[PDB]
Amino acid sequence: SLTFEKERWLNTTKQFSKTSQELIGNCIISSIYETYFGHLNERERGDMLVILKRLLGKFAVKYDVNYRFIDYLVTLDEKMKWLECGLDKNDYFLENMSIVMNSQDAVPFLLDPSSHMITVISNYYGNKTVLLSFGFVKRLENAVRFGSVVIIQDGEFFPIISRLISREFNHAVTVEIGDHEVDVSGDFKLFIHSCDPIPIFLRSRVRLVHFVTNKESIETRIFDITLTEENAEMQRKREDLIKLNTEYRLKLKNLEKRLLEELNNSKEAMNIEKKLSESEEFFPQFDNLVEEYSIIGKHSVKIFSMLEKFGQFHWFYGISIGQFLSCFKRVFIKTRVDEILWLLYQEVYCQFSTALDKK
Repeated sequence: SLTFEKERWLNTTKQFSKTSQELIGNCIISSIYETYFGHLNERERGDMLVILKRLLGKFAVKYDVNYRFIDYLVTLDEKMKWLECGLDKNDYFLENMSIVMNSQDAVPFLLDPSSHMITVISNYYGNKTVLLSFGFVKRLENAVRFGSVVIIQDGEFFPIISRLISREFNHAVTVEIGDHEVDVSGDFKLFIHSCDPIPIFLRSRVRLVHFVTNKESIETRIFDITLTEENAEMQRKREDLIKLNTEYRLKLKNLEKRLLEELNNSKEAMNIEKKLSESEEFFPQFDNLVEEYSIIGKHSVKIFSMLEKFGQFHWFYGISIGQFLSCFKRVFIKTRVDEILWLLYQEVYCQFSTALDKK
C-alpha cells in the first residue's frame, strides 16, 4: 500500500530539480516581460522573444518551452472575477492586467483614451475609488488622511506628489505633502489613468501599459476566431486541455489537503500526468493550422488597412473593427482555405460596398 506513496515521493523528489530550474528561468522571462514587453504589439514582441530565447540558448539556461505566466500568477477565480468587471477574455488584456497588479514597486500606469481601465478598476475597488483630475492639494491630503484609493486624471499637467509617489515616508509612518505633516491610514493606493499619449520623470515612476489595438490585434483576433469556430476538433481539444488543466490543479490542491490531513493525523497523479501529456500532443497540429491559415490573416490586415485608407480620401468613409469582426463571423456562421477566402472576399465586398459612392 505504501509502494504508491513511495513512488509518488520519489517522482516529486526527481522533478523538484527540474521545477526549480524552470522556476528560475520563468522568473527571468516573467520579469523581463513586465519590463520590456508592455508597449509593443504582437509581431515585434514575437521577434524580440525569438531574439531573447536565442540569447538564452547561447547562455544555455534551463527554462520552460510552454511558459505561461497567466497560470503562474492568476488563478481561475481571480481571472473570472476580473473578466466580469469589464475586461474581455483576450490574452493581451489578461497580461496587461497582470502587469498592473504586479506593479507594486512602481505605480501601474493606465494609458487608456477609451477610459476603460479606470472603469474596471473602479468596479473592482468599489467604494474606495476616489477620482481627481489635475483645492486639489487639500483634496489629496484629505484622501490621504482618510485612506481611500485615489485615481488622478490629467497626467500631462504634473510636481507635488513626488514624495508620496516615491514613498518618502517618515517614521517615528508619516507622509510629507505640501507644507504640513500628514498621516497614512495604510489602505492608501495611488493610481494614475490618463488619455493623452508624457514627462520623463513621470515615465520613470510608472510602468507603461498599452491598450491600443493594431494590425497585430487583427491577426490575433482572426487566428483566435479561426481556432475557436473553424475547426470543431480544435474546439474539443482546447476544451479538453482546459478541463485537464483545471482537473490537474484541483488534484494538486486535493493532494496538498490530503498531505496536510495525513500530517495532522499522524495512481491518480500518474493518470493525470498521462492525460495531460496525451492532450498536449496537439500543439504541432495548432502550429500547422496557424501556418496554413496565415495568408488569410495577412490578407485580412491588408483589407482592413485599405479600408482605413479609404477613410483618408474622404471623412465620411469610416471603417469599424467591430463590423469587420462581425462580417468575419457572418461569412462562416451560415480546397477549404481557398473557398473560405473567396467567400470572405465576396462577403466583405458585398457588405462594405453599400456605404461608398459609385467611384
